[PDB]
Amino acid sequence: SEEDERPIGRLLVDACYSPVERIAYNVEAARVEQRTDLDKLVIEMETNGTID
DNA sequence: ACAACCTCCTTAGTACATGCAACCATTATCACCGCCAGAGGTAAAATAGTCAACACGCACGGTGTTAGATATTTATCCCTTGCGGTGATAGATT
Repeated sequence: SEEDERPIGRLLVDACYSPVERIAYNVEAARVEQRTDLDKLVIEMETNGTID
């Protein structure tokens, strides 16, 4: 699919299909107000709009 | 009249900062032994008592029966799963 007829002016790019700009990571205690020997994952993701 | 100066004299004033680990010995040296103190000993009687006797009298614990609880069994019920149909989201615009 890289050996098709591409005119002198048809520019070419990779599979750009997703606009996310950060994904982070932390770990601290859960909210679960009584079941409290247990942790939570945190990931602080960030984009450009298009999806929160 | 003293002044400091030439030389090697000796004296002696100091030697940066933070922290952790380890355990606490060596001496010899007559203390004599005489006296007597209150002061050690203990017999006999105060400050008072033991524990064995024969009584007294009670608590506790183990054997027995009873009680009822619990953990099992059974079976019911609901809350949940996963997929699906199609939801008004996300957010761009009005």
